[PDB]
Amino acid sequence: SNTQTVLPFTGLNTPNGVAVDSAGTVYVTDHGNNRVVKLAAGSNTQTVLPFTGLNTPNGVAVDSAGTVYVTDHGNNRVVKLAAGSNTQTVLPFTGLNTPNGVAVDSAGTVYVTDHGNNRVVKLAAGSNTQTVLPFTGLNTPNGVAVDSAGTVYVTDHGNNRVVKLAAGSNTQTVLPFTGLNTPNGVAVDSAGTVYVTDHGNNRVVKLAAGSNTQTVLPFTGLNTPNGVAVDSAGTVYVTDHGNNRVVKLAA
Repeated sequence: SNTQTVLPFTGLNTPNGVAVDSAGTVYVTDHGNNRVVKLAAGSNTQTVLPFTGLNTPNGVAVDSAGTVYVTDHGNNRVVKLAAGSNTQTVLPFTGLNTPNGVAVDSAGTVYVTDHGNNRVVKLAAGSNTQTVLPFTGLNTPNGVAVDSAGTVYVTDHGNNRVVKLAAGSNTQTVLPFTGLNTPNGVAVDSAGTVYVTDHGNNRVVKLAAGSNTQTVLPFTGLNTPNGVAVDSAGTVYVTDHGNNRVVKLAA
């Protein structure tokens, strides 16, 4: 598709994170308003998720069960809410210093970029022991994504790069994006195509697996974009932070 749709969310203020579930429902961390909102596919009316005492959300992810995970700056913690539930659960991460990005894989393992500690941590479902991934030389990582193989992608914000940690061999590689300026969001689709919001350049770029070609997506008039997500149909969602809105572009 060649033209973006502005989603009918209302009253957004500096939205900074977006996730999309299998049903096409779109979840957004409305940072400026300290809440998480959601919009069902085809709906004109959002609802606000009942996270209690949420203070300044940084990122959001949703699993196959519709369970929503949100990183909280003010409370320095990660919380989740099962679909249809009223009562959040605080995930037992420890020693966080501003969780930022969050992703969840098919096994329901939760991955969080621990912004102030320059590290990425993961918690398997039902575990109390978190694991620090063998990333090296991260500087204020924010976005994180995980593909079907369990490869982990991190926007290394302080180093203007996006890094990849290959499952098993733990070999870390810098993805060959160019011209990035403070990337924040990262997403990866079923095909292994990596999408990054190039915040400092007001653009969203994608890189096919093992390619030396980056493609600028034809979004228009973005300002300080940050969160990005891709659904099963390759539709790309972007939180256009500076314009208080969310936009999408079908494939």
